[PDB]
Amino acid sequence: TVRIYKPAKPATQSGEKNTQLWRMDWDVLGKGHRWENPLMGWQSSADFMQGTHLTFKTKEDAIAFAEKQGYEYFVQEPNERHFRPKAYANNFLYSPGKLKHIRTK
Amino acid sequence: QQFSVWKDELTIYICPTGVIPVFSFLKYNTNAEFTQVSDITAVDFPTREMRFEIVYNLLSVRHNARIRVKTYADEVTPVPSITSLYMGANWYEREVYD
Amino acid sequence: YNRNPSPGDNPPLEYTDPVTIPAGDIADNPYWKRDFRRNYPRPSVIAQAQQVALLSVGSAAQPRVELIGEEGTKALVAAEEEGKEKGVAKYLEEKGAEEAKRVLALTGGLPPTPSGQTMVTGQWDVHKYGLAEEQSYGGSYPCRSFV
Amino acid sequence: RPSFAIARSPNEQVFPAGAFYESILRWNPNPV
Amino acid sequence: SDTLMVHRNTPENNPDIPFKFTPENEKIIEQILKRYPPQYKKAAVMPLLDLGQRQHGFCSISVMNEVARILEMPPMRVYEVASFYTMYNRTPVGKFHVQACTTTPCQLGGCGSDAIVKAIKEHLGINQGETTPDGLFTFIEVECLGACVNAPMVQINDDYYEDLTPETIKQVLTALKESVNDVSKAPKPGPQSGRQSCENSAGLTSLTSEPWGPEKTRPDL
Amino acid sequence: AEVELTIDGKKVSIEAGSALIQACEKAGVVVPRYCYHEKLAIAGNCRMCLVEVERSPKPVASCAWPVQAGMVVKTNSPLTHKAREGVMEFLLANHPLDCPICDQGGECDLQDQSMRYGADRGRFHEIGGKRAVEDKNIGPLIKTSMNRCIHCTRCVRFMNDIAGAPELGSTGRGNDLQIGTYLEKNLDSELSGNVIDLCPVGALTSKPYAFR
Amino acid sequence: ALRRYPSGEERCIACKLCEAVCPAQAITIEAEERADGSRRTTRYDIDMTKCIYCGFCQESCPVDAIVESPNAEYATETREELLYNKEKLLANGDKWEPELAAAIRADAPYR
Amino acid sequence: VRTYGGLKDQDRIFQNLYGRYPPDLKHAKKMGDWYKTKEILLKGHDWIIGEIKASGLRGRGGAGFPSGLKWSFMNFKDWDKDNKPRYLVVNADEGEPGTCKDREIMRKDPHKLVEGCLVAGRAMNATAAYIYIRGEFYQEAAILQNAINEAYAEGLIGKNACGSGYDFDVYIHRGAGAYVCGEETSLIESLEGKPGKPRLKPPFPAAVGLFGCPSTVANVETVSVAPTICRRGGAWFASFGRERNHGTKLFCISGHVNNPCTVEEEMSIPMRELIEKHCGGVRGGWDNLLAVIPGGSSTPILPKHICDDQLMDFDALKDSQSGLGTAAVIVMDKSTDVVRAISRLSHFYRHESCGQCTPCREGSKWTDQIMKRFEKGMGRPREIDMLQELTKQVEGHTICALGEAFAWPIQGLIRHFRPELEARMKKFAEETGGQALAGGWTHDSRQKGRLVSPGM
Ligand SMILES: Cc1cc2nc3c(=O)[nH]c(=O)nc-3n(C[C@H](O)[C@H](O)[C@H](O)COP(=O)(O)O)c2cc1C
Ligand code: SF4
Ligand code: SF4
Ligand code: SF4
Ligand code: SF4
Ligand code: SF4
Ligand code: FES
Ligand code: FES
Repeated sequence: TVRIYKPAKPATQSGEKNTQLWRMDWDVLGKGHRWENPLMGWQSSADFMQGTHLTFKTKEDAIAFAEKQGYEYFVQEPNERHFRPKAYANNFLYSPGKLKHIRTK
Repeated sequence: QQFSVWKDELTIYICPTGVIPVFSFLKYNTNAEFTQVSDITAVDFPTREMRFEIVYNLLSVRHNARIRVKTYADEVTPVPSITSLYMGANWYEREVYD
Repeated sequence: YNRNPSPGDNPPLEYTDPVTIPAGDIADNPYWKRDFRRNYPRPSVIAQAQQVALLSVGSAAQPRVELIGEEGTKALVAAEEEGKEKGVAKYLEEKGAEEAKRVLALTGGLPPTPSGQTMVTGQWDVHKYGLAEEQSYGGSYPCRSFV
Repeated sequence: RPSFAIARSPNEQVFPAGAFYESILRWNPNPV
Repeated sequence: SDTLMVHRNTPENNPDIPFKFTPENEKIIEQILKRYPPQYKKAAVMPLLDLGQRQHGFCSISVMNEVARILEMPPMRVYEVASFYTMYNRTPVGKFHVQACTTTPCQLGGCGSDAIVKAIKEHLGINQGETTPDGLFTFIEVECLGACVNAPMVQINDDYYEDLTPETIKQVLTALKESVNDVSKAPKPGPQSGRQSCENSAGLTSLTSEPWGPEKTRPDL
Repeated sequence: AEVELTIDGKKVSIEAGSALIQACEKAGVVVPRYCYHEKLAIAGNCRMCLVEVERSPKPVASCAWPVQAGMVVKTNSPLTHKAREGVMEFLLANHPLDCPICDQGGECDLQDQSMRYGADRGRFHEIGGKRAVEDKNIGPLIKTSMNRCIHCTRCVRFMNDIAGAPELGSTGRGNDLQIGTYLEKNLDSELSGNVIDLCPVGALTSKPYAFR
Repeated sequence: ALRRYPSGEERCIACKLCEAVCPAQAITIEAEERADGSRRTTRYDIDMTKCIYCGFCQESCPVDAIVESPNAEYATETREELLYNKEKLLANGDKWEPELAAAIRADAPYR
Repeated sequence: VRTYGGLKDQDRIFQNLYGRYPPDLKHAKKMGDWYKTKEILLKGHDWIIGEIKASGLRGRGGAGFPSGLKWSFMNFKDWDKDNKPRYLVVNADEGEPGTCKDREIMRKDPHKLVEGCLVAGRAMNATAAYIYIRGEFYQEAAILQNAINEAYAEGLIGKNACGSGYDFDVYIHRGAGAYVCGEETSLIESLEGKPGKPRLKPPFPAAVGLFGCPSTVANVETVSVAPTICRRGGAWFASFGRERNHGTKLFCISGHVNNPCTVEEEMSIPMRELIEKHCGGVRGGWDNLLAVIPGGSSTPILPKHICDDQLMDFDALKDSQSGLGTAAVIVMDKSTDVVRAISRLSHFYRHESCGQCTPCREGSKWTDQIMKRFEKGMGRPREIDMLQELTKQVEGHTICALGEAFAWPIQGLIRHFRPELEARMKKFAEETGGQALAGGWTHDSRQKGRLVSPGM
């Protein structure tokens, strides 16, 4: 099974460059993805698809390629931000009552 | 279908059926004497329905010029061989097929 | 004389890493003025619809008609939708042989010639291969020196 | 090492409060 | 100089020592809180830090903690105010806080403000930053104190001794030093060398005639 | 009541009272930022998002500027190019040369926007050197390397407004303004490790993750 | 070879720049905080049967930790002898350091 | 055709500049203060705004914004359809090097400031006036509050201001040692119990200010004249100084003059006339004057060849790429180091930056370090152009104007004293053995095994 999804924006950065395209990725199997090589401690693999991913402009393209090759696939739709307007002046609203929170710039 | 100019490189975009007529014209026309095939290769674009882009690079020694011709292909849609117009094209097409 | 001194005993203090002062100044070089990577040319793409429009109403360097403000903006977009609907072939076929002569009239009557790839003479052109005044083999061997 | 000015007793005023802070206990927003 | 922007836990400085405002000092606070909107009690943090400084000697973390408790501010919000404003002595000081203005106007004006520091540094024998072994004079340079026409000048606790000369500042410290025993020996505030506040030392060029009052006014009320 | 405005010559519509940076994101225009985060209060202190607005003499903070009925915004003019280069220069003047030893390396917005919007070389060569600041203990989860701090205020705004833990703040003034708890204490929030991600720099990093 | 400071501390701080730039993926690194809290490696292996001897690691290293020695006469009986771990590389740096410093001394102006 | 300057005592305003009277109300009432305060209150708030507009009065805190327009921002469309209080904030902060006028008003004639807040408050319909006095002015705050208590006791201010039916409160808030708190938003945030970090504007205090309410911030001097403006007339004030620079100005003269003092004078006065007939001239004569800073350290330096024929107002000082500022005149004779006098100012600003924004918190420290190196000539001349462009990317890129306050003085010194900067770079090179690298390192740094990058 391949996964078809839009990669989420990393929580560590504000750049959204890697969220623009659709990614096709192979799910890791229960056995054979990784194991420790006894000699060096390196990480061996039996999964020839482990380092392979495909990039698509639209998910219909990704689905079309997956149907054509015969991959089982699962489509994960992207979570979208819920818009809410933001205003700098809201940091300084008048409080008719108990302050309820003390702001620090 | 279209042409594009980037810096000094002219690319010509054609439908697969016209491969023989277009390269005949580029070989034999008096104002297009691209009598050598520099290179034939392919690029893969899985997001495209015609996933394979076929790229031909030609050389005109008489006019000291180069041209690029692009067509497209699929897993089951062939392209006309240009071996009847260019002997050098024989191994380049085997490489694209391989 | 040969490799004396050894490069491993070249005094390190003598060599100076050079810096060109426009690119390496501390005062008058903003990066964006020399950022030639981000000023890369986009490919200029012309489809069949665009050439029909370029034939119907000319270009910005040379228009075909006046196209003055109103009734010209709609006239200009007419040349676009016509280009989309009928390609170059159908356009020429309706207009006839005179249009065909007009396409060659763009290139001065004769069809154009491919651009050359050397600018030594100042213009793009073929390289004018000619026999060198000094033939290295003279004439005693079947090899000729071209300059 | 050097001794400083810290209130040794909890009811000690280290620094005189000041003229400005006496004109606050004298402040009265009602006319006489 | 070497003022830290983080707390350092010392036997004279930790949350363990309790601070309470005196019953006399609480009366001041009650009037202070009256002059702000009640839900913006936190606007009185600057006044109340000043009172804790005057009662305790310095702005200790304990004064900071009690000020926060009175105004129900989180203590970090009080730590931010106290560390942003330089008048809050978050480290203990001596009895007298000598503060010499060394911004450019005082540097230039009258005698060199360099000389006032030179006099001060030889009267107490300590550089900028530290306090005398007797603990009567902590000395530091400060920024423009607002008395530039009277340059050079100096502040000690709440006073602007101005129009200074290396001998004049020298004798001021003595008068302040002897004042710890007899109150009447304290030096007079203001500028020295005869000048009153800011007028010309060579006679008034203005405000010589009798002042005008309400006798002249626009006739239309 | 979506107003209509122009950014880089292309029209975008957005609700009134929205910040200009929100309209740029809606229009697909990329605007550099450090202090601004969609989930935090607007700060306006980093100066990275300055853009050219017609009928506005000073370049403007696109995170704090409200959208209007007919404004025209130029985010790729020489003025915008000059603002980003200058602000990046100030951000890097005192920034420590620690990317080999910093855990943000490879996922750093200061490195990525220096490569994208800044110059290629630095001009800070002062003999007096850089600012250096002492490290702070704020619990077992967050390793601090406070020289890397760029004073965006994201960790204070999150800890105060979002997490309800008003123990993180900033003390001092000027170049010596320092983020931390004024007295070393554990940060008592079960949401504390969100500051590690919010931090654009590696000033607040995960202690268990350190160097791995 | 892996190099030290004059004090004997390791030059390597586990930046992973050499592991990332390596055109042949010949370097494998693991790292954590050392007992003293220093950023150091726990694994530093170079597969000498993957390495193309291009100097990219030495160019990428910000502390001059990884270098190529002038030595070329180390042919081995078995292939396993060409799987260098951190012990083998630090021993190589200890033995070759005067050459390593001399080569760095001569060419550092051009680097 | 007419020369401005030398206004007579009968046409002054601050008749107590030199402390001839106690600050009590007895003497204040003798001087016209609190004379017709009731009638002025009963007049419409449009009338007071018109009178301040007519006088041509501009803000005296440094910016020169016309006061009548400024105070009119507060009377927006529907100011009467809300329950929020409305605040007048007198800026009695005074951290600008050179100026001393504000302390004099507060200690010589407090009741002009108290009667100004009342008058200025009714023009913009404020419920309370807050006076923010710098915390080192401890004595002046005491005298101001004593007047406030006495004004409170007479019914002059409070519930029924002079019997006019106008509720108004006047309060004192002391600062605690920050020059940034004289900024308008920094003052507002300092008043609310926060570090004095300026706010960004669009939120404009007229809309959202102190405690989130409509607030106007006005300098001490521009408030203390509004009542005597109305009592004498806007036309009377719009007769001194040039067309857009009207009225009288408090000039604080300091530095290398024989008698530094504080005198009231007239806008558009020749600068030379002001120093010579009120401060005894320049030390060593007018021919000994090297340069002066006209309006406080935030304004650029002016050299002799322009100081000869310079008028003291906004427009003229702007024409010579300087500013009137707070009329704080600091003069240097020929026996000074002008670079050191400006390096001290760069050190002033590095200590006064709040640290909120990047170009100022980092730029002020950076420019200060370069200024220290420029004292000793420890750099190459191309770094002078580097410093000039550093100031340019600070300028206009900051949240508040403290950023210009430290960019302009450096620009003025580069503009007018570059050879002096070039000179000591020559001297320092003549000693070390070569031109110094960028950043202050000696020519021979690479020889001595220092870390030196190409292009430095
Ligand atoms: C850094 C800085 C410091 C300032 N300090 C003062 C000050 O001490 N007093 C003052 O009246 N204005 C000061 N200002 C100017 C004020 O922001 C404001 O223009 C003035 O207080 C009120 O305007 P007005 O002059 O029209 O009354 C300062 C401005 C800045 C940027
Ligand atoms: S925070 Fe970014 S720029 Fe600074 S050291 Fe870490 S990775 Fe490098
Ligand atoms: S520690 Fe990080 S998140 Fe907090 S202010 Fe500094 S850079 Fe921003
Ligand atoms: S050898 Fe150098 S580049 Fe590789 S991890 Fe160690 S320090 Fe980083
Ligand atoms: S020399 Fe070997 S280990 Fe170093 S980068 Fe090249 S291939 Fe990788
Ligand atoms: S310009 Fe300076 S004082 Fe003003 S907000 Fe920025 S850092 Fe603070
Ligand atoms: S400069 Fe020293 S008091 Fe103003
Ligand atoms: S993102 Fe707008 S100023 Fe930081």
